[PDB]
Amino acid sequence: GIVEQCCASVCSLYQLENYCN
Amino acid sequence: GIVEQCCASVCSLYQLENYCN
Amino acid sequence: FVNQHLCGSHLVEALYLVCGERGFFYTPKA
Amino acid sequence: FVNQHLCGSHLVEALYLVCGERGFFYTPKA
Repeated sequence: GIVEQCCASVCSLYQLENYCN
Repeated sequence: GIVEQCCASVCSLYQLENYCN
Repeated sequence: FVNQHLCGSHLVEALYLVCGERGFFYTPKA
Repeated sequence: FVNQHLCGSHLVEALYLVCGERGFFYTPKA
């Protein structure tokens, strides 16, 4: 999930936007 | 929604917790 | 920190602290 | 600000700024 992708690894805009409503 | 209840008006724990997963 | 007007990042920050490992949803349009 | 390790409040803060009026969901267990 987001923690594995953005905290444990380097985040991206592409991935961040997957969590916008 | 949350803005009306917690930003435009005074928030509460009870209400805040309604938005926890 | 909760029993006040909370807007924008302030609101998001309160949700983060209260909800903890649960996480939360921030739906300002809904 | 996005292309780095973002944890906790830092992550929540990035979501807030990117997502804007859409809002977001923060699901750290999922």
